[PDB]
Amino acid sequence: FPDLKGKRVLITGSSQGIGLATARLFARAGAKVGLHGRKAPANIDETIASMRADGGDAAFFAADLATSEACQQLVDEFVAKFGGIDVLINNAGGLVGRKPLPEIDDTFYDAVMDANIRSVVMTTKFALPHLAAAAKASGQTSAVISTGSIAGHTGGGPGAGLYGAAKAFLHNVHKNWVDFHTKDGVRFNIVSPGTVDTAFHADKTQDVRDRISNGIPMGRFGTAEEMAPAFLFFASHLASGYITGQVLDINGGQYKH
Amino acid sequence: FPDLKGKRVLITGSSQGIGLATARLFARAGAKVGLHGRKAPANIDETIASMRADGGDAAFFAADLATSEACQQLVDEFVAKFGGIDVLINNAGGLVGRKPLPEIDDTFYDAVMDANIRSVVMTTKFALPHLAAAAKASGQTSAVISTGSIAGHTGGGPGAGLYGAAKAFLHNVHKNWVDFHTKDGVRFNIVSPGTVDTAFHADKTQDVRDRISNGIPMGRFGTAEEMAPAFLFFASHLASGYITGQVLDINGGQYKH
Amino acid sequence: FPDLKGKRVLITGSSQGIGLATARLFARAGAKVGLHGRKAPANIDETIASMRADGGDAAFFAADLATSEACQQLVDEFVAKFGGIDVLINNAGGLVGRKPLPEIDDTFYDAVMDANIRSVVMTTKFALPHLAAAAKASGQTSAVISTGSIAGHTGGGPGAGLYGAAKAFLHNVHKNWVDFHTKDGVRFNIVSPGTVDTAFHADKTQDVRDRISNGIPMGRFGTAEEMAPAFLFFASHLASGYITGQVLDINGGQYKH
Amino acid sequence: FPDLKGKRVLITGSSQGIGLATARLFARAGAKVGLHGRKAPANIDETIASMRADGGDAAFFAADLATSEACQQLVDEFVAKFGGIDVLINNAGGLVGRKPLPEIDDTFYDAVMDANIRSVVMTTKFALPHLAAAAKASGQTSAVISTGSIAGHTGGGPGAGLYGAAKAFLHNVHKNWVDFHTKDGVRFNIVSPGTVDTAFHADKTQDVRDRISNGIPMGRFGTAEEMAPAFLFFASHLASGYITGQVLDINGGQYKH
Ligand SMILES: NC(=O)c1ccc[n+]([C@@H]2O[C@H](COP(=O)([O-])OP(=O)(O)OC[C@H]3O[C@@H](n4cnc5c(N)ncnc54)[C@H](OP(=O)(O)O)[C@@H]3O)[C@@H](O)[C@H]2O)c1
Ligand SMILES: NC(=O)c1ccc[n+]([C@@H]2O[C@H](COP(=O)([O-])OP(=O)(O)OC[C@H]3O[C@@H](n4cnc5c(N)ncnc54)[C@H](OP(=O)(O)O)[C@@H]3O)[C@@H](O)[C@H]2O)c1
Ligand SMILES: NC(=O)c1ccc[n+]([C@@H]2O[C@H](COP(=O)([O-])OP(=O)(O)OC[C@H]3O[C@@H](n4cnc5c(N)ncnc54)[C@H](OP(=O)(O)O)[C@@H]3O)[C@@H](O)[C@H]2O)c1
Ligand SMILES: NC(=O)c1ccc[n+]([C@@H]2O[C@H](COP(=O)([O-])OP(=O)(O)OC[C@H]3O[C@@H](n4cnc5c(N)ncnc54)[C@H](OP(=O)(O)O)[C@@H]3O)[C@@H](O)[C@H]2O)c1
Repeated sequence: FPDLKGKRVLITGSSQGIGLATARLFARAGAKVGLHGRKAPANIDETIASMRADGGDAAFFAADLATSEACQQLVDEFVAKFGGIDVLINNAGGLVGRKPLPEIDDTFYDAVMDANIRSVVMTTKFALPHLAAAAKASGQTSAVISTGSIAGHTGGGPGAGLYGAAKAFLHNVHKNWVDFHTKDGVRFNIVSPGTVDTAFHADKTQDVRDRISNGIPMGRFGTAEEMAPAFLFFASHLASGYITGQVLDINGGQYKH
Repeated sequence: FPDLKGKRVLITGSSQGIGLATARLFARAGAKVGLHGRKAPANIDETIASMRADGGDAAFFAADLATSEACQQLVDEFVAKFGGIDVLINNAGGLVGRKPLPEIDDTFYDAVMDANIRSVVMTTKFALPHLAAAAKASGQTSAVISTGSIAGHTGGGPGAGLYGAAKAFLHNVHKNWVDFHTKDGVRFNIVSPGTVDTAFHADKTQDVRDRISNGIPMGRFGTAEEMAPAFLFFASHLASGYITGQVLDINGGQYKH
Repeated sequence: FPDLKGKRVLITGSSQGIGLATARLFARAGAKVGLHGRKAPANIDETIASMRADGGDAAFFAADLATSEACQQLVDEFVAKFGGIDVLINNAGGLVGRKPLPEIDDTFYDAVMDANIRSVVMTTKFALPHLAAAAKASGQTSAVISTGSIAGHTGGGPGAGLYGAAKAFLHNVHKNWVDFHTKDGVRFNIVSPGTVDTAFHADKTQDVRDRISNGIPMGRFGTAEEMAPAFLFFASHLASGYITGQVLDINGGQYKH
Repeated sequence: FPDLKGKRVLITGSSQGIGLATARLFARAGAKVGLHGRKAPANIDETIASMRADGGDAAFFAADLATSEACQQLVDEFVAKFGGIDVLINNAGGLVGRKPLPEIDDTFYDAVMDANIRSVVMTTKFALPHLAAAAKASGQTSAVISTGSIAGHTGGGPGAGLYGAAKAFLHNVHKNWVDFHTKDGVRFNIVSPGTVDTAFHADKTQDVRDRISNGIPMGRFGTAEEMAPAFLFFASHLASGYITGQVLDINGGQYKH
């Protein structure tokens, strides 16, 4: 999408997996990309070099987004480096762990809820004034894209009740954000991955992987690369200017939304 | 519903509104009802007397369910009083306040999320072994019924982004609970009120109420009493023994689920 | 439900299965029931006698509802017999046959679409003035309840693409009916069975049945009797007076709606 | 998307409106486009010239898709012209007319159902062997994209009950098609317009247009041009290769799916 050249794109949880594949694609489109994780990954500067060689720009920011303080600092550091924000991608998140209902204590509850919900709510909040300002300047829309999940539709797997429901929370809160912040020139959409071959599912044996694939019409897990184009699509005003408040599931037909 | 006579029914947030109307109906059906709120209503003993006159029993327990410890204590007190639990109704909840996204800070976030999510997760967790034991003893199912919202479908109203999304969270977490606790003899279902004439909407002026009613095919707010039968329906093994993991919206056609 | 005594209840496809189980329950509640099928069951008079012994009344009408003329005639005959209509249950329907997409020709298409859609649309159309008149006379609501399907959510099974989509059609058309006929005093709701042990699934071998049951949290097919109480619930103004435009899935957790 | 160059794209109902805008964009991507309507529009050869000058190719085919014979002939003529099919877009359809439930006769019913359902089912059926053959040859996927509607979610408007439910039927039938034809190398997705400024809404007065816009967060109708990129996205194997069985609503936030 030609209108992504020069766009300032902050992608949380882009140190690996879906976020990283997505960041790579934005850089190829000429975007200025904020790479993010809890820790700087090894060879982060190689990644930055690849992204620059593809015609974009990149910088890494470390933050554990479970606290609002880290969310505000991430936004501030990103704006300090690139001068504003056109696109926020709330992709940071994960299972944290697996605990069945009888085992859910406050510590685990807090960990899952902070990683998956507080992170998105607060990072979006802090980014919002910047996204709105960029929209006003261009006369076109800025974009928030959050990563959902198949689990936000049908429920979390074993020990993952809080995770699935946290994703359902995101699917819903976007609806409120559309209703009252469309007037700020910001579109909100969600990419909802199914079962994707990343670190997220690395613990699964081939036997478990085969059983899941049996319930997927395409008969396989997705790749991180198969998630990325949807993010660019939702980020592009030319592509999706009249699209807001939607969830797009990418899952080989596993769940039909 | 003849199989409700003698059933031990804990109803959170039954000190007033929908929870109270529901409690009154369970008592008419001969159930032993746990009444609950943050504070005792000024005429709680008259409510209890009326429920007993109607052929049931009642006892009041005060607890702020925003903390796990309070949820555990409520369940323990209820079990000490009536000897077990057959039905848990997770009805405690509310807006807490109205704050737009820019004004959503940690303290407010925590308040809404604890009141609406942690309360349900923890009360259900602590009630579960009792519910499972009652099901095993009877060879029939126990029931968890949680109060959702139209907002859990379409998003929270102004300043209610977290509230709407918290209800979406409940709608989703029930799906995980069904998948892995159906084997424990417990059915999980949701009653999802639309716009209902309780203290929840007491702050709405006449013109605002009428604006909302314009989007309701039945042309009016619902009553607390119009919510109550669905709760008894989901609680009754005879009525709904093969029904679990469902959300039933009661809203005069305002949202069609 | 005490307000069902004397109610005039036309139940299409009540000669067997879910419709029959439902009819029996209405008669136990004291309703006057219109029994219906394409052919009289070999022991229809014994069914009628049992319904009368239970405190209700019943009369059988034969009609193939694939044509509008037959739908009009059924409604007229029912009205001639019982003097009006308080509740219409659109339960007649079925697969007709199983043909994969490449084998879906005009004749098969017409057969499935007429049996499952035209039947519902036209029977409801012809019943509507009577339902409206009954509501006007009582000052309470009349009820239309249509039988949907899990398939109307997730898609038809092998060779059943048109059937699943026909049920989706029903789920949707009710929404239009609510928007513009709530003012006529009629509530429209749907009972959506999952996998139920009737003639509908009589062609399924034991290994196919247990394979489906593996995807059902309750681990078994439902019974016709487990469907029936929901129909009475939706028919009862006292029970569901503020409920309209809803779909209630009865499926042991197989699909969570 | 670079992988759309040379692709053979049959777009039903592309003589005007959304279908036409979509066709124009495919031609700009270098695709070979089958333009279609009931009648050759005036200046159709100018349109073909514009599309060729943009680096694509085009030919027009006349067919009323209400009959299976016309659907087969359209597919045959398209394949005769371009040698195969890579992408089918089922965009032909419309209200036909507005008749409230009491006014729905067989002729009107048949008209709406044939135009909106039989057309899609039969055209897809006839295209399927070609789409499958093209997928086998390339080793990638072919695409079917059907035009849905906001009405397929929330119901048809005044006199449009059958139209809304016909769109709901399409949303559902695609699910069956995914389940059993993903193995044929074909992906099926839906673009679901909200309120778009085409001939579809040309009858609406300024007053009515303003009141509808009030329920749209973006505060305006969409344009045909705002629908087009989503079709290209769903047609591109590179963009959406792991996406199948999805509905994407394009409606300025009017309905949040
Ligand atoms: N994979 C799937 O099948 C699937 C399905 C549905 C949804 N998702 C969602 O997809 C998104 C990306 O996950 P993935 O599959 O790409 O797995 P991944 O490889 O583990 O990536 C997760 C990313 O989130 C970051 N992150 C996690 N917790 C964080 C925290 N508290 N603060 C800041 N950053 C944090 C991680 O940073 P570090 O490098 O510091 O750990 C990492 O960059 C997640 O939101 C996940 O919920 C994945
Ligand atoms: N009314 C509607 O239109 C509507 C619509 C959708 C959903 N709902 C839901 O329906 C449920 C009942 O509310 P209502 O409409 O009947 O309003 P209500 O009159 O305010 O009742 C709410 C009940 O929840 C209790 N509660 C609130 N916060 C609590 C806490 N932190 N800990 C323990 N108990 C708490 C209240 O006790 P106290 O009075 O002692 O604080 C009260 O008994 C709520 O979950 C609400 O979210 C209502
Ligand atoms: N069983 C399940 O798992 C399941 C699941 C989802 C939905 N459903 C729906 O449940 C409803 C009842 O079916 P069931 O399971 O009870 O199976 P059933 O025993 O085959 O009952 C179907 C009833 O519909 C009548 N019928 C069929 N075609 C008709 C026509 N063209 N005109 C008039 N009446 C017609 C049948 O009459 P005759 O016997 O005289 O032909 C019979 O009374 C159907 O709408 C079905 O689609 C069933
Ligand atoms: N506009 C909206 O707001 C909106 C919203 C939701 C869904 N849609 C859907 O969008 C699609 C395109 O409509 P539009 O808005 O672009 O309106 P449009 O300008 O009227 O386009 C409709 C197209 O469908 C063709 N068509 C209609 N009936 C046909 C038939 N029986 N056989 C063959 N072709 C037929 C028409 O051909 P002719 O030129 O021969 O008439 C025309 O090319 C339709 O499926 C409509 O249901 C539109």
